[PDB]
Amino acid sequence: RQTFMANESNIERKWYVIDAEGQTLGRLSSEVASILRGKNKVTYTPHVDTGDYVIVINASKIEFTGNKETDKVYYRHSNHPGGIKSITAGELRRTNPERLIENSIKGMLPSTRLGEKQGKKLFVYGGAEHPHAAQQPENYEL
Amino acid sequence: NRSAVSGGGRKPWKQKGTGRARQGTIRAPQWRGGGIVFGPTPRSYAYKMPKKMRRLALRSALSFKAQENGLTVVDAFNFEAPKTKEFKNVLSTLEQPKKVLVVTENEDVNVELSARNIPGVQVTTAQGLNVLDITNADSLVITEAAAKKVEEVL
Amino acid sequence: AVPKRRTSKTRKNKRRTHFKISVPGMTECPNCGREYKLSHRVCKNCGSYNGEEV
Amino acid sequence: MFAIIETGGKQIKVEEGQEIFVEKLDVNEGDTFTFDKVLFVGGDSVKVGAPTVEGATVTATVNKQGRGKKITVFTYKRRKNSKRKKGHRQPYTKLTIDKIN
Amino acid sequence: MKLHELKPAEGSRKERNRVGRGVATGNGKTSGRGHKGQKARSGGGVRPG
Amino acid sequence: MEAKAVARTIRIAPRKVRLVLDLIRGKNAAEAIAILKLTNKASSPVIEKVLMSALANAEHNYDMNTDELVVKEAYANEGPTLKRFRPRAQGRASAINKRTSHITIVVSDGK
Amino acid sequence: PRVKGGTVTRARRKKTIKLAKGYFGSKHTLYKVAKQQVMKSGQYAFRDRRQRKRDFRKLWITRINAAARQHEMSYSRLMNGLKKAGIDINRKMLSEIAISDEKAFAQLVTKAKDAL
RNA sequence: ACCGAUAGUGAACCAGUACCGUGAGGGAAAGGUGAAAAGCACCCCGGAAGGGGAGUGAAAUAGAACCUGAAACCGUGUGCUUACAAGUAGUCAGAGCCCGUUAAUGGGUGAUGGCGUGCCUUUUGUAGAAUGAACCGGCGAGUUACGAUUUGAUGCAAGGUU
RNA sequence: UAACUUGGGAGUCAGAACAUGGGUGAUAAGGUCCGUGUUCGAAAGGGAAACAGCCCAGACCACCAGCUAAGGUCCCAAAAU
RNA sequence: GACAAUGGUAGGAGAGCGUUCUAAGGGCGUUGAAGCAUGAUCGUAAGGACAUGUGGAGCGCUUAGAAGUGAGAAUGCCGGUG
Ligand SMILES: [K+]
Ligand SMILES: [Mg+2]
Ligand SMILES: [Mg+2]
Ligand SMILES: [Mg+2]
Ligand SMILES: [Mg+2]
Ligand SMILES: [Mg+2]
Ligand SMILES: [Mg+2]
Ligand SMILES: [Mg+2]
Ligand SMILES: [Mg+2]
Ligand SMILES: [Mg+2]
Ligand SMILES: [Mg+2]
Ligand SMILES: [Mg+2]
Ligand SMILES: [Mg+2]
Ligand SMILES: [Mg+2]
Ligand SMILES: [Mg+2]
Ligand SMILES: [Mg+2]
Ligand SMILES: [Mg+2]
Ligand SMILES: [Mg+2]
Ligand SMILES: [Mg+2]
Ligand SMILES: [Mg+2]
Ligand SMILES: [Mg+2]
Ligand SMILES: [Mg+2]
Ligand SMILES: [Mg+2]
Ligand SMILES: [Mg+2]
Ligand SMILES: [Mg+2]
Ligand SMILES: [Mg+2]
Ligand SMILES: [Mg+2]
Ligand SMILES: [Mg+2]
Ligand SMILES: [Mg+2]
Ligand SMILES: [Zn+2]
Repeated sequence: RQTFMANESNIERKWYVIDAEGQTLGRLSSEVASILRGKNKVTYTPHVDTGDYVIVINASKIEFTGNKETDKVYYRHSNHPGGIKSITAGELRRTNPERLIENSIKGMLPSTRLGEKQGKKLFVYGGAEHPHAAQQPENYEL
Repeated sequence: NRSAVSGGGRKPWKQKGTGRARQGTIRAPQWRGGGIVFGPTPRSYAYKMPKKMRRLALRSALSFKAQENGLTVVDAFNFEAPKTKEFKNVLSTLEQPKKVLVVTENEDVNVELSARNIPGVQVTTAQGLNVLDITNADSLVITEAAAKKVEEVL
Repeated sequence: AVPKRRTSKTRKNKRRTHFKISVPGMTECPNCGREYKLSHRVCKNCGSYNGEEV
Repeated sequence: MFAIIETGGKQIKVEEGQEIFVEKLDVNEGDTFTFDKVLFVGGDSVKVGAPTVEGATVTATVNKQGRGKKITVFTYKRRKNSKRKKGHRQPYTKLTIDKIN
Repeated sequence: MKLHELKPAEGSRKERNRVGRGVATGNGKTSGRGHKGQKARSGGGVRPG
Repeated sequence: MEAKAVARTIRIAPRKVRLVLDLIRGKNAAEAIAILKLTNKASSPVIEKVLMSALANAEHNYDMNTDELVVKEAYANEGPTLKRFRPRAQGRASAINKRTSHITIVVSDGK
Repeated sequence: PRVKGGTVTRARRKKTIKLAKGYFGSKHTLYKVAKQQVMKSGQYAFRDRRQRKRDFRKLWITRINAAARQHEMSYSRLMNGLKKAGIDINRKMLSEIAISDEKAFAQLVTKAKDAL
């Protein structure tokens, strides 16, 4: 009836950049997830990827509250028996923080087809630079 | 029924061991050539009303004809020999409809025959006078004698 | 050793992809050009293989 | 210039020359009906109703007055022998906007 | 009263209750007998007293 | 134009005929003949006789030149069965179905 | 008199299948399976005719909240302000406004901030 | 106000047959060309069956278990779609592509999204790993008589009724 | 705004959890037996992830309308980072 | 018009749709019945019409009556096909 629905050839997927020098990953990843789904647009339409892209930078400098960097643990499993691997959040912050932020945001996104597409719009770098300036991005703050 | 149907008695297969259903006879209703469950049986449907009610039915029917102007009293019938062509000419001269009921004091063989072969026309004699007859009729032709005889019965 | 469920038309047909047979190892016979034959085999018509009747 | 009009228990956004569909109205099939519960007015001249704009209105022309598609109501409760089947054509009234204010 | 205009008096005649002809009747599938008892059987019953 | 020829109550089963028809469908007639005459399946002779019948009665009745022809639709339909019995053990029978086919082959000049 | 059960089974069943038209495999060709999936469709639609309303309401809400956040407000303070001011336009029309023209929505927002 | 070929006789047809059993005994299935046989001269493919044309016929799309000819089932062609995806298989929403109706808020398909554990029975309670059903089609279960009781209807009424 | 009396028709005599007063038990059992009340049975919907019995609340039908209940407002997932 | 009620098993009550036959009446049909198939059709429901293809001879409609009067399940029976 008198409701707008969003469509391909009605969406402008913008690029954003989000620095994370002194910031906690949950209180970052929530905002980022809202951005990625499109919760921050008036043309939000749940069967469409109306959302924007994101580039996370200085992910190696991420902050954890408390003794999480020794007591928070990222358990996972290979489908062989006894296939438990575990990594503390700090050791993963040292080796592969890109993965860390990615998984934190992907647990905060849905687990559907569209949601995985929305996860593919994320880009993470523990450094301070990136390749993706070819598409003239913009800084975002909160 | 299950009992009159030329077979059965043999238990077709055993009660157990097979993966087949329980069965007791090949002529049960669930089967193909099986007997029938209740079905119809021979009967009469004739029932009874009281005498006063049935006489009332006759009076009501005749009153309906006489209110509908389907009552026409003729002096008499006199047919030295039967002739349907002559009787239909009579009915035309009396300006009757197709389907009409005709009444006499007695049999009156000549007129019964002169109207035996016409389809819409039926004949009776005031003691064989029927509700079905005088309602399967758009008109009614009756003699003076038969009219009085009906009058004095009813 | 007994199925619990019937095999749908969909699964039946998805399985009956690779059951087909292929075009044989066919070629022409140059003795007669047409009347295609099997490769590395005699021609039934020409009785030939590398020119020589057989 | 659009407007926002409270009708049929609900609100509708209109344009001059727009064909809408509302509930049934006590009105005939080619006559004129007027909306008086205007709530909003748009365009260059915006003005808000609190609750309504004073005296502003909308005139419109009736086109069809008919019965919608036929949904079938079927309810079902399992292993308790209970079902309903009940049909429904919800009426409507089709209008064709002529003027705002 | 002609044979193509017949009609009884009001409420003389009344239609027979057919039983075991679907659940929408209120007398389908158990036919007013309930579930699983001596009274739920063909010939099922006791003497009156 | 079109020509066809049919073969009804064939003893071979359709699953075993259609394998070959999948090789003929949409090909030059001489090519298709060779496919049938070089394939060692047993339905291929029968398909070949249906085909050559089609080419013959095209050349004869509808007056088309045999060269330009291709096989537009070649389809096989289930016919009857003949129900038979193979005695398996312990008094148990096991059914056998001698299936049948309706080999049809339709020939066109492309117009 | 005898009654062959002719024509009526087949009609009543065909009707069900033509309601089942579009379904997967044997659910559009059989009667039992189609029947029972048709009943499921009925109950599912009965509840979806309700879910639909809740869904679209959440949608309107989400869009309005995004617009207010652009104007540095929340949905809550917005709708409170509109309530106090007294204006009674609904979530649907608000979404449509906020989409079609941002000016009028900003004006509503200023009205609400005045309310507060 | 009986059946109308799963009905009615077990038997509409070469049926108490075929078949089963030592034997007493049990015990089937199986109807329809057309008005008329005028029942496809004749040519082609084929070893034949079978088929294609021609001609009989109103009709062969009636060609011999030859009136009609449903469903399951088997297939051929193609419009939309589908190979990063976790599905009681749908429903509600919904773009895009294709078409154009018992022309009315049109039909098909469905990228994607929310919600969503079959039917029956039996159970305190079943998605149930409790039961039953391979699918399709036909057949298949409160009836009849005789009395009783109550309610409704009508008729006559201290009488009614055979 | 129910009740009672007469008459026609029934079905029900396997109950279940929760909370509570108690027995038995081991101040054990999703135990068992009783009293009281509710829900289910025979009740969908919303919360409790999922879950007859728990909390809110009792579906004639439709609506792309609005206020609320329990429960909730960073993201999944509506709404206070 | 106002006001209210309308979840529901066992179960009780009521109003109905349809099927086969029959009586009466009025009617259709080789310029094409029933039956089958297709459709985007009407009705609050069971269910009813209209068209088109097939088909080739019986069939509805109104009122009333009578029933072999409606099937998704019985390790149901018979046949057909997977
Ligand atoms: K209750
Ligand atoms: Mg006996
Ligand atoms: Mg004995
Ligand atoms: Mg078995
Ligand atoms: Mg019999
Ligand atoms: Mg249900
Ligand atoms: Mg009941
Ligand atoms: Mg049942
Ligand atoms: Mg029972
Ligand atoms: Mg019991
Ligand atoms: Mg009992
Ligand atoms: Mg032996
Ligand atoms: Mg039947
Ligand atoms: Mg027989
Ligand atoms: Mg027959
Ligand atoms: Mg035939
Ligand atoms: Mg893909
Ligand atoms: Mg899962
Ligand atoms: Mg879906
Ligand atoms: Mg099961
Ligand atoms: Mg069956
Ligand atoms: Mg116990
Ligand atoms: Mg119970
Ligand atoms: Mg509120
Ligand atoms: Mg939220
Ligand atoms: Mg209610
Ligand atoms: Mg009720
Ligand atoms: Mg009753
Ligand atoms: Mg019956
Ligand atoms: Zn050669």
